[PDB]
Amino acid sequence: GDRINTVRGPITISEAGFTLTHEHICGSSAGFLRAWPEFFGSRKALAEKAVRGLRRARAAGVRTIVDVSTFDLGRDVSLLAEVSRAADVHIVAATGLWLDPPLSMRLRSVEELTQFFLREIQYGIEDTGIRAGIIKVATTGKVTPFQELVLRAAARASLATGVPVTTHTAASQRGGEQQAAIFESEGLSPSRVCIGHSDETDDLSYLTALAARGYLIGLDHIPHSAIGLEDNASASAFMGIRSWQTRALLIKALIDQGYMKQILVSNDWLFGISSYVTNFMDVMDSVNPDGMAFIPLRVIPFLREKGIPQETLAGITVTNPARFLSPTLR
Amino acid sequence: GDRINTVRGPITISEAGFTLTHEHICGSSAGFLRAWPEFFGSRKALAEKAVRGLRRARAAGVRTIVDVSTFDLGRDVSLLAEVSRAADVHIVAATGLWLDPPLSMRLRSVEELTQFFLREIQYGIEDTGIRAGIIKVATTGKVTPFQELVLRAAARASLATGVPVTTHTAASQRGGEQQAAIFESEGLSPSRVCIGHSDETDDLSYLTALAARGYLIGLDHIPHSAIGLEDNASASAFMGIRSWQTRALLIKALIDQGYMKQILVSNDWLFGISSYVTNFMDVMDSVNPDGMAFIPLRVIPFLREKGIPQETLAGITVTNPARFLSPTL
Ligand SMILES: C[As](C)(=O)[O-]
Ligand SMILES: C[As](C)(=O)[O-]
Ligand SMILES: [Zn+2]
Ligand SMILES: [Zn+2]
Ligand SMILES: [Zn+2]
Ligand SMILES: [Zn+2]
Repeated sequence: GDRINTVRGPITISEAGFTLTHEHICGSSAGFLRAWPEFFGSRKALAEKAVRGLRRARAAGVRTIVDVSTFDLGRDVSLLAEVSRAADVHIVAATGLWLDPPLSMRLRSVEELTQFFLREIQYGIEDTGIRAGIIKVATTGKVTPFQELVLRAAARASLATGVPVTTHTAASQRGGEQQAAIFESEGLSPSRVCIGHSDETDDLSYLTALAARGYLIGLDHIPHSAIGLEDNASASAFMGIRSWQTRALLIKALIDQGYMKQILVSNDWLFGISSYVTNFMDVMDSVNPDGMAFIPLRVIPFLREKGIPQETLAGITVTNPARFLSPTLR
Repeated sequence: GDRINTVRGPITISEAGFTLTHEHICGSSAGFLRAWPEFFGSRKALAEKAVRGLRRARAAGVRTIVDVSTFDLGRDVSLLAEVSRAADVHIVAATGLWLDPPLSMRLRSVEELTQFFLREIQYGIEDTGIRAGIIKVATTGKVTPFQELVLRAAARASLATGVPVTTHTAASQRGGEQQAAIFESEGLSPSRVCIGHSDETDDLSYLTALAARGYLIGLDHIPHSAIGLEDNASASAFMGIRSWQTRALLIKALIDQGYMKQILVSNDWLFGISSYVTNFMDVMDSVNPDGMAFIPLRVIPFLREKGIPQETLAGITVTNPARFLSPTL
């Protein structure tokens, strides 16, 4: 229709504006923020940092972010709603499952997972009445049996509600190809789907092929370059040796192939992280001081210097997310 | 000290009475009860089932249960408080980690885990002000490197606060021997430690040796048995095919060996479970309609028929848990 669900309620599509389609307020685990807030210093501290971060993104032109933190990424929608009001930035919340599902999720059938996702979309998250506006899923190269169940549950929940699906992929392993095959076996329209972390490869033919089938290509790891850390056993597996300009030029390459309409760009940033090593957040902030403002402050100007016109950069950052997020059954 | 943290606040040891030492209101995962309460019908239905079940247990003489649900078993201490108050049964809450820690736990140092356990003990669980009176940990046969971190954190937390440590084990793999060695390397007295699920084995030499070192022995799976349900694979992989009377006779055994002061007895029951197959709660309730009342309604009289004196049984169900739960530094 004409309305997108956010943590503050429904908004009309024209209100979304410049939208970052793959972000996080906090990368954690289910129940963790509540049970151990001092891991982040304090809940208040984490919130205040996130509010400053969003206001900084807002002053760079960002109007909406999509928080693709799932249940098992320890999504706290109450936190999302708080920081959204204070920063005057729309936040779309996610259902789905990422890569750390607990036992109570891992043992569920595709039918039960479908019910969980649908409840979070149609009824609300926890007892908050806040509804998800996107379904997030994740696979590791060769899709596992449980992951296949997740993707099919996501497909079915999308098909009943018209909300889009967005994925975590290992692009180096061409992971989107198995994701796409599963989605298509369920009769899901590719234009409901973003294949994420896609800038983690130099294989353009892989990307272009997905695009040509109608998938959105999520180029969301541009500031995850991490230059110089090939000794750090934490910042050499996580992140690599590909410059942000190298990644960003994939955006240009896809535009030149005629697939500007299939491109989504983001940062995959956050303001706290507990799912990795202690103080990884300091590592990330040191390497990307712009945080969520990296896309509008660096990547957009870079693309302009490379001769990408304003109307195209507007289509990618405003029109493309809008079309993606608006619930549609085609 | 002679006071124990419960979910309704501190009680004196005298108040605990008949204490079921290894139980669960709900077996789940972190965040799960609050994200998907309809899995249990509703949160309300779950609380009311648990109030009914505890009330029957209270009728049968139980005054206190120990809920050894950790963070990663989806312990919702607000649920525990509600059902405790409504059934007027004491509940002691747990910190620690079970076998399903998430990345945010799995990636933590022993120093960090120590601080988390201390927080739930000294400050409170989440923002509730409810403090754990016990530390629950779990290993699987061979202790994993992360599981070793958890047990050392548990020991350090215990030595700082005096609260006891209860464990989950595979008695088939004599899991308690590995746990004990880790605990003792940290300087922890065995009198601060219960080795649980010890009734899954019939190896008395394993039990008595542990007992002789001063460890508490948790014979807590007594009502678990999938006899007549052998063609249901999920039932006999979770409950086994050993009679409850056989499990119970292990209690007599340790008494006869002179070890009554080391026995703790329980049902390891619960009123909802999401951390196993769907509708498994109905299979459990089918096997044991008595729920947490199985121990005082069936087991305790069974032991008296086999000639065990009343005072010894009272020492096991009252005195031993009191001594165990009392913060002893
Ligand atoms: C929260 As992530 C680093 O798996 O996109
Ligand atoms: C939570 As259990 C059934 O492993 O004691
Ligand atoms: Zn991801
Ligand atoms: Zn992400
Ligand atoms: Zn157990
Ligand atoms: Zn248990």
